[PDB]
Amino acid sequence: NKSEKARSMAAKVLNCGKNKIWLDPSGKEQINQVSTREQIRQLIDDNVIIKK
Amino acid sequence: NKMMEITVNLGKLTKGCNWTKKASIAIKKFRSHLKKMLKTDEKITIQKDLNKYIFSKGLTKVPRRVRIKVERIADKDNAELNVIKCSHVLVGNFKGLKTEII
Amino acid sequence: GIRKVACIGAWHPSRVMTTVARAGGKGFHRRTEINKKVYMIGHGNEKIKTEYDLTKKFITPMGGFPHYGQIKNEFIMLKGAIVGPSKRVVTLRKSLLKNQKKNEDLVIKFVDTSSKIGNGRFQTTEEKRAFYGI
Amino acid sequence: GSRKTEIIKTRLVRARRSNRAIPAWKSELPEFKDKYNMKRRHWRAKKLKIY
RNA sequence: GAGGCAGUAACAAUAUAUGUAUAGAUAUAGACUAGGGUUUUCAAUUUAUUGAAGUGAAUCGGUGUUAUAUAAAA
RNA sequence: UUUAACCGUACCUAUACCGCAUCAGGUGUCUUUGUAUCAUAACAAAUAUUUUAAAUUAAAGUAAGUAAGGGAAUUCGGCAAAUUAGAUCUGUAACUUUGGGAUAAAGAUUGGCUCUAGCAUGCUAGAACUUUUACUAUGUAAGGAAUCUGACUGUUUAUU
RNA sequence: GAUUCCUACUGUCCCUACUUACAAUUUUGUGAAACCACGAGACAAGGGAACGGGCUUGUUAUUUAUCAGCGGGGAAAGAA
RNA sequence: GAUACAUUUAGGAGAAUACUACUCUUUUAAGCAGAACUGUAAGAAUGAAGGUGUAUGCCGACAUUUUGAGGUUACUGCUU
Ligand SMILES: [Mg+2]
Ligand SMILES: [Mg+2]
Ligand SMILES: [Mg+2]
Ligand SMILES: [Mg+2]
Ligand SMILES: [Mg+2]
Ligand SMILES: [Mg+2]
Ligand SMILES: [Mg+2]
Ligand SMILES: [Mg+2]
Ligand SMILES: [Mg+2]
Ligand SMILES: [Mg+2]
Ligand SMILES: [Mg+2]
Ligand SMILES: [Mg+2]
Ligand SMILES: [Mg+2]
Ligand SMILES: [Mg+2]
Ligand SMILES: [Mg+2]
Ligand SMILES: [Mg+2]
Ligand SMILES: [Mg+2]
Ligand SMILES: [Mg+2]
Ligand SMILES: [Mg+2]
Ligand SMILES: [Mg+2]
Ligand SMILES: [Mg+2]
Ligand SMILES: [Mg+2]
Ligand SMILES: [Mg+2]
Ligand SMILES: [Mg+2]
Repeated sequence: NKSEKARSMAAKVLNCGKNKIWLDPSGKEQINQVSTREQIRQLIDDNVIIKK
Repeated sequence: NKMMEITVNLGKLTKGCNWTKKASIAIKKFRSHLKKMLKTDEKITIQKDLNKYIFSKGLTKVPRRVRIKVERIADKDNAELNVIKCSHVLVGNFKGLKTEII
Repeated sequence: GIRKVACIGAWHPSRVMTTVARAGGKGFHRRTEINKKVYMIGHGNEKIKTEYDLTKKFITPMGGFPHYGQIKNEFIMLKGAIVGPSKRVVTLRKSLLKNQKKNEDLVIKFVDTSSKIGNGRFQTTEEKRAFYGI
Repeated sequence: GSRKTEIIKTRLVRARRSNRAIPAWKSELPEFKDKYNMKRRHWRAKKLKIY
């Protein structure tokens, strides 16, 4: 359950707040293996991590 | 196995409680009300769209009446035990509606 | 605080006397009062007619008594206030005193039957529908 | 406070090094089987007085 | 070193049958200096313990001049 | 152009400072969106945090409201609370160190909609129609007549 | 700044009544201090260091071992 | 103290309640009706001191009719 690492890193990439990020519970498996900035930018394009 | 439909007004149940917590009290009084009717003492569970409708005005105010449907389902812990689930039913005008058995 | 008594006792005697006022429970006591006059004796199902009215009516007001309902039995009607709330046992007995003073007769003109819930303006149900005209 | 002189940084580096527990390779020896450090400090409790 | 008073005074206590979400609730927020000194980041075990990694300057501060015989990080 | 040396560059602005503490106290400078016909006050954005006992029923407390008739009779003393208040137009006394007193005191007007009339073109006068009548959610002077003392603006026993 | 009188105004008063929130009354968790010669039930009079809880003659309480209030007394506690 | 009887519970309601205790008990709650409180709902049509200009067309505070209407049950009684 590495949810807190995803919320904080994705806030830096888009220059946005933490409360606007919406994770997707369907793609639960892919988020537990993130470690780089590069893997996040593919997750935004697949609309697993979207902005409110 | 038969289903029910009841109309329950929360303005009668929550008359004269402290208004700082009127929505949150209206859930606990709602649970003890159906234990009065149904004699069975297993449990009473609430669907999420029913819970969201009660908190629609805020903590201080509670809407007047609501229309519900009640059924008995199986438990998520033991297969042979049971539990009771409640769900919301949309209706505009409450005049003339009686409790029916599906 | 304000709603209290200031001094309880003096120095000597160095105890608190039983005559002072002290806070405690109230109500549900037993009382007994005398000299209540009897005005009317009858039955609830019957209609009571006087001389000074033209209409005849029952004893139960419109919408019933509050928290009671209707009267379907024999009853008594007496003057004044009576101990206790509604729907509780009340014991009636004869008087101990003798040499009661003679008075004159009792002439009852009419008995009221309006609704006791709100401000009621009508006596019977026929006066209500003749007013609005259905 | 991100503006230090030369002496303040050299003293602060040495004070970080001395706050450590006993290493694990020494604790297996018979001399230091149950012995533990007593001169540790906490950064919120006690202050270092360096200025 | 250990009693009575005493588990007494005094403080803390949001909703959901399936949830990395749907709602409720309180508080304006962000940068330089003085002070603090590894609290930073990550991994493993449960505002803790141990172990690694992390601070890059010709043009951003000091090092220069003086305040009528030791003075400026505005 | 193997020319431009030496030192600091992580992080916290208050649950990462000082008050023996995860203390309702204290601490230099700057920046910060929208409605708001003088402003103020207030609300919303932005951003950051947060999980599960009971209740139409005590007494006496700490706060906030309302009151028939009388109106300071309570009390050392009108202590506490209440009344007045914005803006436009009339009107303004005794006294005087001739500057003031004075915003003295005392009256009248105030919404919404449809137009007319000026020129400076967004400000000001007037008219007709209509209603359970208009600064009042927030903010906003009680007034008058005398006596003792200090000329005035200013300062003082950090903690009676 | 200190003092007296008129007008308006009002629960200051005659004489108090009603409603709401937070603490209190009921439950779970963390969990102290002042004070303590002995206190094992309480009074009337007496003498006594001339105002007794205990001494001397008299009159008297008692719910299976409680709970919530109150400020008469312990010449109540603080400070040679 | 006398005369009868016993080794006598669980869940709800209030005329009873700080927690205990008390008075009663097998029917819970919707919808109608009786009886009341507020004072005329939304929508629709017809008007309106006027104003624009041609489209018998747009913009108008408010008024009348549908309407003693609409809404609610800290009082009694019916029905499934
Ligand atoms: Mg109440
Ligand atoms: Mg420094
Ligand atoms: Mg508390
Ligand atoms: Mg660490
Ligand atoms: Mg840096
Ligand atoms: Mg930095
Ligand atoms: Mg600061
Ligand atoms: Mg500190
Ligand atoms: Mg603080
Ligand atoms: Mg209460
Ligand atoms: Mg009055
Ligand atoms: Mg009056
Ligand atoms: Mg007087
Ligand atoms: Mg007097
Ligand atoms: Mg005053
Ligand atoms: Mg006008
Ligand atoms: Mg002076
Ligand atoms: Mg002083
Ligand atoms: Mg409370
Ligand atoms: Mg004695
Ligand atoms: Mg004597
Ligand atoms: Mg006690
Ligand atoms: Mg001495
Ligand atoms: Mg009793």
